[PDB]
Amino acid sequence: VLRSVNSREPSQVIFCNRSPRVVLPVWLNFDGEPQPYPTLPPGTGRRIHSYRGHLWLFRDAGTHDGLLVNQTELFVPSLNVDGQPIFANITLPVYTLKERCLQVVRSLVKPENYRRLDIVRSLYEDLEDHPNVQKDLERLTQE
Amino acid sequence: MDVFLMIRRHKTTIFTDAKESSTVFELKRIVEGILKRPPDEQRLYKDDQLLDDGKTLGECGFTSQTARPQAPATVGLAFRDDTFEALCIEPFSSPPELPDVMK
Amino acid sequence: MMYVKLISSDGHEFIVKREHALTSGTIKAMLSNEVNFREIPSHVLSKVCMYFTYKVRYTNSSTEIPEFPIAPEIALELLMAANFLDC
Ligand SMILES: Cc1cc([C@H](C(=O)N2C[C@H](O)C[C@H]2C(=O)NOc2ccc(-c3scnc3C)cc2)C(C)C)on1
Repeated sequence: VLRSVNSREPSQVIFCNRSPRVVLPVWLNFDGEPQPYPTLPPGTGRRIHSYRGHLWLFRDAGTHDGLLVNQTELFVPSLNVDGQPIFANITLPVYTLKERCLQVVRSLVKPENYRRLDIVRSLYEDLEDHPNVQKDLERLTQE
Repeated sequence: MDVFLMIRRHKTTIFTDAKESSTVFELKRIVEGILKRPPDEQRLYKDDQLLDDGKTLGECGFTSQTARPQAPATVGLAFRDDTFEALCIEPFSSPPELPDVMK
Repeated sequence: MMYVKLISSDGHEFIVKREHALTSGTIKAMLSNEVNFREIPSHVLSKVCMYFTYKVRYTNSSTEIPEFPIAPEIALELLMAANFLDC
């Protein structure tokens, strides 16, 4: 389901990192493969050349922790109306406490040592389940 | 702007929000509904400095950028029935030492 | 504004709006107006009540959303709380 239309009609888009995370913007290419692009430092914005009907998602460049773009999971550059570039506002999502806790423990603990903590084997698994873009793309294909 | 607060007397901690331009007296009204002591029986401290009722919370340095939902600013409460008690805010628990593998 | 009392393992009485504590299903469950937590200490349950405020404020917000801060020393026990509370 998830791949960029090769519409061949360009669209001037502003990636606006409105998050404390270093952002990795990810174009879904014509085969539906996630192709990474140059990372945005936090609170910075760049005006980029993309195409209508193309598909974009954004992740933490260091942990692939999932971010939002204009409130939602996926971004599709529309037509620039009045020569006014379209805005991709990349914010942090309201992570669950469990997911935010996981992020923070992962960020401190080397993956090897996850097994070397005093927590239920249920939570080791939750720790090892690093956010994956591919697994998420797979997850999102279904109804 | 909105401001988010822990109003704290001894063990009791109270999470509440208000606007920067709301007053310290409106904050004493909040405690009245909850703890059933009138505003004249209360004394509000910012770090043990007594606060004037007439003053707005933005005047007292409780801004949106200090009193955040994720990191609310503490407000100390003292009750009266002859004189006002010493501010005694009982501290939260001590986090144990980091396991070797988080250091 | 209906409030609720969340007593921790060390007797700390946390008072939070009712509509902020039905963020946690586990609490939503226990209620559906004091609630004791024999296993959750106050240096944790403090931080949980901050999340509650954090979630009610920033969920469905067009505004920039800031990090939820978690200090290394609380991380392992706060995760175990998060999971028990379904939030
Ligand atoms: C015709 C046609 C052309 C294309 C692709 C293409 O040029 N694309 C795909 C997206 O629309 C962005 C744009 C791009 O890659 N433009 O160049 C950019 C270079 C850097 C950035 C970024 S993202 C963050 N930092 C920068 C500077 C953005 C665009 C080719 C890769 C095949 O698809 N149909």
